[PDB]
This record gives sequence, C-alpha cells and structure tokens, in this order.
Amino acid sequence: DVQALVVDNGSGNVKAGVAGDDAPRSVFPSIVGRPDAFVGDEAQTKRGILTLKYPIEHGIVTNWDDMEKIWHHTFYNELRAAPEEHPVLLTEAPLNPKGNRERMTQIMFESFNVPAMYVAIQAVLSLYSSGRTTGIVLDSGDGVSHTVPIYEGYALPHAIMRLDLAGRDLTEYLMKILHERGYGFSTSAEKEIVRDIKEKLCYIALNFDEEMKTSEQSSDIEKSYELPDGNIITVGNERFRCPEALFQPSFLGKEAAGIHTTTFNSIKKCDVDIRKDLYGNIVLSGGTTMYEGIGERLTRDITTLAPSTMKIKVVAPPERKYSVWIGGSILSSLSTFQQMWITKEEYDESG
Amino acid sequence: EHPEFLKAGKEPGLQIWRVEKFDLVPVPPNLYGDFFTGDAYVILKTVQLRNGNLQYDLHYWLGNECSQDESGAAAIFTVQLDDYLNGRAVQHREVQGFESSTFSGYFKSGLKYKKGGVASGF
Ligand SMILES: Nc1ncnc2c1ncn2[C@@H]1O[C@H](COP(=O)(O)OP(=O)(O)O)[C@@H](O)[C@H]1O
Ligand SMILES: [Ca+2]
Ligand SMILES: [Ca+2]
Ligand SMILES: [Ca+2]
Ligand SMILES: [Mg+2]
Repeated sequence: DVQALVVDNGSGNVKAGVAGDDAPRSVFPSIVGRPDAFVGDEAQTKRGILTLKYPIEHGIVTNWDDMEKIWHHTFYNELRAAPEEHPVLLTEAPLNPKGNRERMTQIMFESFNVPAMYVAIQAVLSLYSSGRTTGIVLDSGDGVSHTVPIYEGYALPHAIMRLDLAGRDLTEYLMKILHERGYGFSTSAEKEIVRDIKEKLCYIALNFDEEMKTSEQSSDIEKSYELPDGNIITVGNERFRCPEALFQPSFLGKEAAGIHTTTFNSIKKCDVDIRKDLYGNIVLSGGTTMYEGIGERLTRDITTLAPSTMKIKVVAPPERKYSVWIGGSILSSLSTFQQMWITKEEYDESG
Repeated sequence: EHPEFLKAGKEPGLQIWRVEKFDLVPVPPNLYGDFFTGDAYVILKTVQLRNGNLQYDLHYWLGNECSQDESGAAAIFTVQLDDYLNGRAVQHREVQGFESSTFSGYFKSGLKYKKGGVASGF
C-alpha cells in the first residue's frame, strides 16, 4: 500500500529515492560539516567555514550523530518525505557488524519513528538487480570495495573480502601522478576536479605492459579536459595507470592483493561444488567498476588465475553504478515486501 | 501470506507464474510452454518421490527483452519461494534460447517464444 523509501548508505554518496523508480532521485555526498550542521553539497559549498567529516568513510558508520544528520537531510531536504509514514529499506556494507545494524535500526525506529524497515546487504541487492540468485559481486565504490559470493540468494560470509581501495584512492593517485606533468592539484576543490578528470578520461588497459609500450610510441594516448577556469589539461598514460592501481595496489604503496586476485581468493573460499556458478557469474557493481575495459581485463586476469576448465564470465551491467539502489527499489516494490520488514511496534516490544 | 505462495508445491505438477508489475501472477494453463520474450517467469516443478516426500526445482526464465524490474523480481521471488519451501528447492536461471534440458523437458511441445509482454513496473 504505502510506498517505501530506499536509502543506499554509500561511503561516498548517499543514493536515495522511492521504491519503484529505476534510479535514485537523490545522490549527494556522505559528508557532514560543522563550524548545527550542513550536509552534502551545501557543506562542500561552505568548505571555508566548516570542518568536514565522512561518517561512513569506508562503508561502516563510525559517527552516529553525523549519520543521523545525513539521514535527516535525506528524508527532509532531498525526498521531502515523512519517515514516520513510510517503510524504509536501508542498505549496509558486506560484513557490517550486527551491533552497527542494531544501532541504525534503533535510530530509525526511535529517532525517525519509521513504521517498518528492512536492512539489505548492498552486494546482494546488486546481484538481484542483475537477474541472478547466485554469483560473486565485485562492488567497488568510493571508500571501500568488496567481493561477495552469494549462493541461492544468500551471501557466504566466510568468503567475503574487503579492500580498502576504491575510487577515492584512485582520485588521490591521479592527483599524485599528474605531478609528473607539472600539475599541482591538492585542495579539496581541486580533488573534485581530478575526480571528474578520472571519470571522463581514464580506462583500464587490457595488458598494462603492452599499453605502456604502445602509448610511448605516439601521442594518440593523450586526451584533453577543460578545467573550470577554461584552461585545458592533457593526460596521457595516466589515463590507464590510474585505474591500474586496482590490479596493482603496490602503485599506491599498499601490500593488498588486486581486484582480480581478491575475486579469485573469494571464490576459492567457497566449496568446490559451487565455484563453477560463481566463476560464471562475476557481476560488477559500483562507480569504480565503470572504467572502460574493466570487464575484458578482469576476464583475462581471472581466467589466468582460475582452473582452465572453469568458464569465466564477467557481467558489467550498463546501470551498475546504481545497481545497489535499483535492487533495493525492486525488492521493496514486490508484493511480498510487507512480509519481510520489521515493524516499529514489534521492535518496541521485543527489539 | 501471499496467495500464490500458499498454493506453491502442494501437489506434483508444474506451476508457472509471470512477473507482472512487481507481483507473481499465475500463467493461464493454455499458455504453458509459450513464453513472452518481453517477460520474466518463475517455474516450480514438483515431483513425487517414492519415499513419499516432494522434490522441488525452481527455475526463473528471463526473456531477451524483459525489463530489469522483471528479471530482478523473478530472481527475488525465486529466493522467497525457496525459503517458503524450507530451502529444499534447487534454483536454476534459464535464459531465452539457452535453457537447460531439464527445463525444456517440462514442455511436451518444447519451448516457444512470442513477441511482446506485460509492461514494466519501472
Ligand atoms: N564513470 C566512472 N568511472 C570511474 N569511476 C567512477 C565513474 N563514475 C563514478 N566513479 C567513481 O565511483 C565512486 C562512487 O561510486 P559509488 O558506487 O557511488 O560509491 P559508494 O557507494 O561507496 O558511495 C567515486 O570514487 C567516483 O569517482
Ligand atoms: Ca588458467
Ligand atoms: Ca515485460
Ligand atoms: Ca535451495
Ligand atoms: Mg556503494
């Protein structure tokens, strides 16, 4: 009967909207600024007088007062919805501790008085949005990436991998390597420009060493970008060296495994009898999976790592930037959603 | 509580539902075996075992032109049905033109497709 609200609590941006829409109507940065408080874009608008905090910097909420300000902004400033009059679907990170889930549930029921809610794991929603019940989701967002094997609808928690390596690290790495050309982007505002350069110009090489060799033979690699002040910047091999850090985290000074190795290791944590279904359903999700070339490169790299009798398929849905939110929109629209949620009355008497 | 869940898996046979507007709607039995390319479906095959218990196979069939709400809902309804059947179903994803032999074998006349379908809920 009533329409649910869908809130994807992103490490970088909140995605929010109504159940039944094909995309979130609200997308804003998961930032709170204080000299009360400002949220999102208005808090960036006012960098100069506010101290900014990321209350969900790596996908797990760490500051509940700031997170409540984000949720208030979501309901009141973005959706103009009374939270006490709608069921809410909220997303959580893979491996979110139960105590953190319980705290978000307490806030929703006792600070916002939501009448019913459901908490969903982000990667599971993305898998459903791809039309699958079994597969492994590689979710790469702003402050965190995870690989999440899912079998017959349920994540396998012993096999989930977290990487503290996602889009914000790539933005910072592009800012670093552009110093080779003499650029000195360093301020917050400049970081947002570099993020846009990254999204517009970067791509993933099918074979990094060969791309380095071909790019140095001509200037065909170089592609340009108009800065806010009208000057033009030209970027060459940084276009593919930046997202190469996903595969080679040593470029960032990290000892971590790359995303191909991590995907492989997650599948191997699952029993042999289901691995074929995971290898055949590797589903990309999140903004940091949007690079041109990613599916082809991952296919080549995971095929090399995996047994040769496995059949590797990497699925890169065109709307994968918001697949978490979309999966939540579908789930909370189903005729069965009413039977999934927890009500405030139940919570208040036995929660 | 959903009426079609309450009907699911009670007797040996073949139950087919189409995703329509975020709901699971029975397919008219006259149309069994003919699938709209524009739609997604959930299929429960129930078999009587000699020991007396029932065996369940859940298939979700995705037409080449079905919308994302439909394919997503078919996947979710498959999980929810399996849960309602106490996890005792095996789940199978069936894509138009690449369906398993088991799925094809449920239809004596074989699988056929038809243009069109029910409108997306999105
Ligand atoms: N087209 C693109 N190419 C590469 N990176 C992108 C693209 N679009 C967005 N991103 C990056 O994706 C990240 C945001 O992804 P998102 O999935 O929304 O993260 P989260 O859910 O963690 O907030 C940012 O680092 C952003 O720069
Ligand atoms: Ca191999
Ligand atoms: Ca349809
Ligand atoms: Ca099962
Ligand atoms: Mg995310």
